[PDB]
Amino acid sequence: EEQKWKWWEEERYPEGIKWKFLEHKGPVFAPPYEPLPENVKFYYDGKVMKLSPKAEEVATFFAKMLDHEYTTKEIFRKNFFKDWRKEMTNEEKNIITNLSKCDFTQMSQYFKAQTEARKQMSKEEKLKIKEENEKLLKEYGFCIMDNHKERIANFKIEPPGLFRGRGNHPKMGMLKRRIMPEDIIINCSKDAKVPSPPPGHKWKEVRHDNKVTWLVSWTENIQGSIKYIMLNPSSRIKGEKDWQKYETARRLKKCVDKIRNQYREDWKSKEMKVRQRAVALYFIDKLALRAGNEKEEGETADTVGCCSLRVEHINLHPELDGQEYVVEFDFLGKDSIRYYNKVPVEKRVFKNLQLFMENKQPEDDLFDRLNTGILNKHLQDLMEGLTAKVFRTYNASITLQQQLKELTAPDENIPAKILSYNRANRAVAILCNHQRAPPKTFEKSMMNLQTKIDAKKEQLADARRDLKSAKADAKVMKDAKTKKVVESKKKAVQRLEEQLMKLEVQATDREENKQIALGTSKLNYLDPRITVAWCKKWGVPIEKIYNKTQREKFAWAIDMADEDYEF
DNA sequence: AAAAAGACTT
DNA sequence: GGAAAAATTTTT
DNA sequence: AAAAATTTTTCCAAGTCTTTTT
Ligand SMILES: O=C(O)CCCn1c2c(c3ccccc3c1=O)C(=O)c1ccccc1-2
Repeated sequence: EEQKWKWWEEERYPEGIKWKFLEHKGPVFAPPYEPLPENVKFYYDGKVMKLSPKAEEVATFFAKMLDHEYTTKEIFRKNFFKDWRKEMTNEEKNIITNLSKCDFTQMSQYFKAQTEARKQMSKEEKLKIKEENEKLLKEYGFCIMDNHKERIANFKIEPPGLFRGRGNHPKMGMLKRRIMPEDIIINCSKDAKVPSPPPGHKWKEVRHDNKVTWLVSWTENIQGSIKYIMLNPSSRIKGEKDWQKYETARRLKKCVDKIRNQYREDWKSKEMKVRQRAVALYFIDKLALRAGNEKEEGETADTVGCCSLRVEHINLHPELDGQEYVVEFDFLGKDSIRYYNKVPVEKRVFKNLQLFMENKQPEDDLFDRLNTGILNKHLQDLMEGLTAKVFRTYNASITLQQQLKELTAPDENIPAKILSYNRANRAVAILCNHQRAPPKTFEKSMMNLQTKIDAKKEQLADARRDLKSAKADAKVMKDAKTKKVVESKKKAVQRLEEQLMKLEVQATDREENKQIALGTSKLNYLDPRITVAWCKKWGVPIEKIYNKTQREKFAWAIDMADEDYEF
């Protein structure tokens, strides 16, 4: 039965407390390892051998990745092998001395032949598995938190595999290791039925911590960090925190000018420490850069943010581009994605970066005397709850709002307005540096979308031919009588006019999303109310922008704030 | 403090 | 999330 | 149909800021 809870109209919980009641059926473990059949052989130095279950499982993972470029890299093969030997018996360790003499060319083909027979199942054996995954979602994918049933995001644990990560990770190849129930920590209420552990096992511990959001927790062997199973974005716990993110971003708008004037005068300060902080805060505001946390050497790939930049990442140019005082940025950020931008800065910012790069080696930190802790404690003394991450949400949302007013033409149709919406949502991705939407299939599919626009251009032309025939026959065979034909064929041209201005609009839309990714900005940086306030203003239906799960996530926006909403 | 953990976003 | 995969749905 | 374009699942990490230990 259709209910629909409006958690936004309820009262908030006092400091710390996230809930009072919590019950779940625990996580879902990856199905146990099924050993390779008799005809699938593994060869070492040409000779045949059958590996034990723990060592064969680690071999399968490598065999499945074998098509890739990374399996030829030295760090990958060093790491993989250290973790492979660990999972071997004493007999195998003595025979298998190197990865190079190991032949996986028969295991890499079985998993490619097992994929063919997986995508070519019968209608009864495919609908049997579709009902097996559906009963899991029904029994494990939901939980009860405070009088209401909310959906879980990651209810299943990730199966073991080989670590890869992004970029030139120093730990690529290491075994991700299987998570057993003895590594799992269950969080729930005292008065709630504690989930029964999978037969033959026991949990690590059951705790009742109402100060936290998570239902299940464990530790990953790669980094050593703690992984969690929290609720999907449609919930109160996640949605309330999402609303408070944009509310803190609204309170920044009201103090942004005072903050901009204070750091502009701070470039002229007597302390070198206060200069760096202001120049850092300038790049966080102008270029929308990440704070830049300090990460341990060898634990993750060499990536930087703002406070972590080095003298090798910036190149100063007094001339270049026709413009003066240009700072050429060239570095790798989060997820190892290249940030390259030649941007003109102000008089005092340039002569400051020259003082920061002075008599320093290329691997030294540009912003010494500065880390993320100093910058954030400074911002907290400027406004309550302010952090460098807010400047990203602010510069995103205020840009969406003003670009929605600048790019929307009132006299246009609804499909043409979505093109104007996507142009505004493009400007936010050309700020936060979000890139690439499948450019490999986008070469053939675009040229085959163009041949379907020309196929409807002929129908409009054949309609304009039939209306010109009616305008010429309304004269020789009189009006009123035989003029009703000029009426119905004038509405046929109109039905075909906006049908073409839909197809040609979806073409310009797809061609402009080449090296742009609308996703991360659409779901994490932009205030949904700005969009709902635009949809209710121009009569553009909400489903023609947000899909089911986005509408489900942003239900707090669709109900609250009308057309008169200003960020 | 200030590393290390932990708890969330992205 | 972004990309590859699988699941649908719409073209030929 | 049977292919092909779409849409929807599915695979898998890494930042930020806070809070505890040392
Ligand atoms: O599918 C799920 O139920 C897990 C969602 C978690 N989740 C994950 C990633 C992510 C990336 C960007 C925004 C949100 C998420 C997110 O919300 C990501 O890059 C990743 C790698 C490995 C495991 C999980 C994630």
